[PDB]
Amino acid sequence: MDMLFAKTVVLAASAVGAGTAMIAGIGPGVGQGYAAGKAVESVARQPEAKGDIISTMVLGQAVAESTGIYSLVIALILLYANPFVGLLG
Amino acid sequence: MDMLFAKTVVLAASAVGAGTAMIAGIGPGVGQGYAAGKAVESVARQPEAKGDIISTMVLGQAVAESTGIYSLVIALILLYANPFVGLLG
Amino acid sequence: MDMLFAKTVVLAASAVGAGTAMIAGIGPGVGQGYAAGKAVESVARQPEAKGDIISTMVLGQAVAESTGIYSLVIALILLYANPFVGLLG
Amino acid sequence: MDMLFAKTVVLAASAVGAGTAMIAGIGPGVGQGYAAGKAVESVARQPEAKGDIISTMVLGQAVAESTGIYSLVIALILLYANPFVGLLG
Amino acid sequence: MDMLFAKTVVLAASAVGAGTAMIAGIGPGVGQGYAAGKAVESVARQPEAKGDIISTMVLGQAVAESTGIYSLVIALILLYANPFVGLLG
Amino acid sequence: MDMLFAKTVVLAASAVGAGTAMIAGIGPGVGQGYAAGKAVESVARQPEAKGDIISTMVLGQAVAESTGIYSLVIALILLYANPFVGLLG
Amino acid sequence: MDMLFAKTVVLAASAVGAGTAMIAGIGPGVGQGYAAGKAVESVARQPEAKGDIISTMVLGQAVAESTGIYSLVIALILLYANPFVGLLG
Amino acid sequence: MDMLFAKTVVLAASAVGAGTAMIAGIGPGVGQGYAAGKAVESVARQPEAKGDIISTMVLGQAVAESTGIYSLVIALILLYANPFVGLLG
Amino acid sequence: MDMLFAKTVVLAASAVGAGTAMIAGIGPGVGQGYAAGKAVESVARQPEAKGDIISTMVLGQAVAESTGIYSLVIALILLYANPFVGLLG
Amino acid sequence: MDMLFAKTVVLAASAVGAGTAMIAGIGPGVGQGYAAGKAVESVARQPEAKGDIISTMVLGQAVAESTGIYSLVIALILLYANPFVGLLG
Amino acid sequence: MDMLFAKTVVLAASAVGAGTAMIAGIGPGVGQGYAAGKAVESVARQPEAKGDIISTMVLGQAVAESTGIYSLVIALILLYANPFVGLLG
Ligand SMILES: CCCCCCCCCO
Ligand SMILES: CCCCCCCCCO
Ligand SMILES: CCCCCCCCCO
Ligand SMILES: CCCCCCCCCO
Ligand SMILES: CCCCCCCCCO
Ligand SMILES: CCCCCCCCCO
Ligand SMILES: CCCCCCCCCO
Ligand SMILES: CCCCCCCCCO
Ligand SMILES: CCCCCCCCCO
Ligand SMILES: CCCCCCCCCO
Ligand SMILES: CCCCCCCCCO
Ligand code: NA
Ligand code: NA
Ligand code: NA
Ligand code: NA
Ligand code: NA
Ligand code: NA
Ligand code: NA
Ligand code: NA
Ligand code: NA
Ligand code: NA
Ligand code: NA
Repeated sequence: MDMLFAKTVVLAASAVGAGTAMIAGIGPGVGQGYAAGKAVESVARQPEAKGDIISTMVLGQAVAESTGIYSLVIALILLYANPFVGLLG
Repeated sequence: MDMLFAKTVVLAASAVGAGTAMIAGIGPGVGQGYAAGKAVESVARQPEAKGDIISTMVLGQAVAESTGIYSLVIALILLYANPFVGLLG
Repeated sequence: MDMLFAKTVVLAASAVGAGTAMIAGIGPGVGQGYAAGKAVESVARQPEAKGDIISTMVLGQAVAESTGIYSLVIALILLYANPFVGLLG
Repeated sequence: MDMLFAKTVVLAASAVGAGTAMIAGIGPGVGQGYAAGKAVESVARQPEAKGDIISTMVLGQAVAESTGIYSLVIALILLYANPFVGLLG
Repeated sequence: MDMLFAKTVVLAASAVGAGTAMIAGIGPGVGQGYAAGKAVESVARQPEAKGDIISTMVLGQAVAESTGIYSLVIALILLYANPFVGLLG
Repeated sequence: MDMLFAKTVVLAASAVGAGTAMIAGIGPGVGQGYAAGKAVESVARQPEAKGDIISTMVLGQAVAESTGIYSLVIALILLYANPFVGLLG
Repeated sequence: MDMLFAKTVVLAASAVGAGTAMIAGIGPGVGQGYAAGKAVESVARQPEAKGDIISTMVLGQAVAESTGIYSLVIALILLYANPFVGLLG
Repeated sequence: MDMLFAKTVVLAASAVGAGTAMIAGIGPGVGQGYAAGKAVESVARQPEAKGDIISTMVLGQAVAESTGIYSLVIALILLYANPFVGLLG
Repeated sequence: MDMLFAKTVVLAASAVGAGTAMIAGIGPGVGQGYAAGKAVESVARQPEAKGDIISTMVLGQAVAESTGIYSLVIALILLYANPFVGLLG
Repeated sequence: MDMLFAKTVVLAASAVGAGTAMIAGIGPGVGQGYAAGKAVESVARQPEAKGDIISTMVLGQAVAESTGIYSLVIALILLYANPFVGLLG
Repeated sequence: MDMLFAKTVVLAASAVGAGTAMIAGIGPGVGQGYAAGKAVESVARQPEAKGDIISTMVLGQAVAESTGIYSLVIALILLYANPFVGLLG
């Protein structure tokens, strides 16, 4: 095998892998949406607690965001800092 | 392998990868719909809090939108700013 | 590889990619249905709040529609404004 | 590659893509069913609001139907107005 | 490529595409079951509203059935009125 | 290509397609289970309404069964009345 | 193609198809579990209605079992009464 | 094709098929967990009905277990009583 | 085909099959977490029923664990007691 | 086939298999998050039961963690103690 | 097979495997979002228990984070400490 062929299938597999990793984004979208719903329900019934409601929503949502970020990082490594091309040959 | 062949499989893999990434869009759809439902339930029962209900719904939904945007960005990079073609040869 | 072969696998991959992106449509379907259910429950309870109920339902649903639209746009780019065929050769 | 071979894999890919896009139909099925359940619960407890209940159910369901329609349109384009065969050669 | 080979892979891809489209049937199954459950709960508590309960259940369920039908139609087109075989050659 | 080869890949694709279509069976299982749960909860509270509860459960479940039947029909067509083998040659 | 090769790929495809069909088993598992939960909750509050609770649970669960059985039947046909081997040559 | 090659792909497909069938195990896991949760909630509130609660939980869970068992049986047939190897020739 | 080639694809397929079977682990994770949540809610309200709450949680969870174990067993058979290698030639 | 080729496809299949097994991680994430939500709701309402709430949350979550661990173990066996390479030849 | 070819398919398989493992991220996103929702609802109703609410939310979420981390670790091993390349030859 020549080097152009080797890079070609390793990068092609990286494109597939990166796209697949992003499927994780489903999670934070569902979970954070739920938290948003509860915040909406709570500010209506407790206008006074708006400060706590929104800061608590944002903290909890930030935690729920993390695996979305992990997948994004894995995809950006595969696209822009690919660790396989350097191991070839 | 010649350069046309190399670009061909790297770009083909990119098309698949980009479409696969967009599957993440399921998430924000579900979550934001839920938040919308709670907003509807809350403005009915408390017309007096319409301002807070809608601003809270939009803030929380915007957070839930983020992984949908990440996947969109990954797909648009693969289609219009593909980082693999330049690494070839 | 000749140019006809190159276009053939890039476009074939684009057909698969476009179909795959549309899977995101599951999300808005679920979420918006939920918002619709809450709107139904609310207009039964408070017929006078019908204006706010329906305008709030539509606003929240529109937000939940966005990732469905993103996938539609990605699929239409792949079918009718394909960015790969021009990069070939 | 000859033209018959090129059309063959582009169309075969289109058949797979079209079937895959239809997976989105899961969404509206779930969401609209939920809305239906809420309408059933509401007309039982408020026979008087039947008109508003059913018109609100239909409006909200119609919105939830849209990504099902998008996938149907993408599938019908791939089967009956295929945009790839004309780009070949 | 000869015509028998071309028809063979286009039809094989159509078989896969048709089966894949039918995955959408999950949706109406879930949603309509939910509507059924609410109808059961409502006739028990409101025997007097049985007429409205059942007519409303059927209307709402019919709407939720549609994407199941779309997928069935796409599958039957691929099996019995295949649009690709005629484009070959 | 000879005729035995053509039948072989068309039928193999049909086996995969048929199995894939049956995935829809998830739907009715979930939805009808829910309706069953509501029927159980309702006969316990209101033993008198047992007739209406069970007839309403069966009607609603039957509707939810339909996409499971559609998939079964598509799979049985592919196995026992395959429409592709006759189109070959 | 010789007959041994033809049987080999048709049966291999059948093995994959049969395993894939069994994925439907997810559905009845979820739905029937739910019905079981409601039966547990109901016999605790209303020990008297135990007879109706359990007979209603079993009836509704049996209905929810059906698509599980359909997939099982499709898989057993593919394994023990395979309809493709006889169509070959 | 020689007999060793034929057995090789039929068995390889069987390994994939068996693994795929086990995906059904998701279902009973979800459903039975739900039933367990309801049993916990019920014995806390009704220590007196512990006998009925646990016997009802086990009966209902057993029913929900069945499609998990079906998939297990299909996988064990493919691994230890494979019906395809004997049909080869 | 030589024996090394035959073992290679049968074992490779076994690796894929074993990984696929483990997907079932999703189920017990969801269901048992639910039971855990109900146990938490119940010991808070009813500290005196702690004994029954925890023993009931563990029994019900153990049942929900079973399909997780089945998949583990299938995966360990494929890795450490593979039944296909011995059937080859 | 030479030994390098045999190890190559067996290990490549192992990488795919290991990645696939990790999909089970979805389950514990969902379930344990639910248990966490109930613990939060319970300590707010019953600060005095904090000890029991947290110990019960951890016990129940640990049980829900198990299939996540099983998949991790299968993946680490495939990566670091691969049982297939030794069976080759 | 030469060493460049062996490394190429083992690494390509590793890219796919790593992306697939990240699909687990869905789980913690859903579950932690739910816990966040409950924390929002609880601080609104009970501002004085803010300390316990947030510390309990973070503890429970951390537990739910673990399988997200496991998948991340498996993906980073495959990308930056790949255990297969060293086993080759
Ligand atoms: C998932 C990896 C895709 C790589 C395909 C390479 C095909 C090259 C054929 O010569
Ligand atoms: C899924 C990755 C698509 C790569 C297609 C490459 C096919 C080239 C065959 O010559
Ligand atoms: C998965 C993307 C489609 C792959 C197209 C390859 C067809 C060309 C085979 O020579
Ligand atoms: C996923 C679309 C399949 C396209 C495969 C075409 C293969 C042609 C074989 O000559
Ligand atoms: C789903 C598409 C199947 C295509 C099978 C092509 C077989 C090529 C054999 O020459
Ligand atoms: C995925 C659909 C089955 C493809 C059957 C192709 C078998 C032909 C190999 O020569
Ligand atoms: C799902 C497709 C299984 C059929 C594989 C055919 C293998 C033949 C290789 O020559
Ligand atoms: C799904 C299992 C298919 C096994 C394909 C065997 C390929 C052998 C190539 O000569
Ligand atoms: C599903 C397991 C794939 C097995 C691939 C065998 C390919 C051997 C190449 O000579
Ligand atoms: C999914 C299993 C990966 C097997 C890849 C083996 C490729 C060998 C072709 O030269
Ligand atoms: C998913 C693993 C992809 C297989 C990489 C090897 C195929 C390209 C070399 O022919
Ligand atoms: Na997180
Ligand atoms: Na987000
Ligand atoms: Na959106
Ligand atoms: Na919509
Ligand atoms: Na519809
Ligand atoms: Na139906
Ligand atoms: Na059924
Ligand atoms: Na069952
Ligand atoms: Na079980
Ligand atoms: Na467990
Ligand atoms: Na965890």
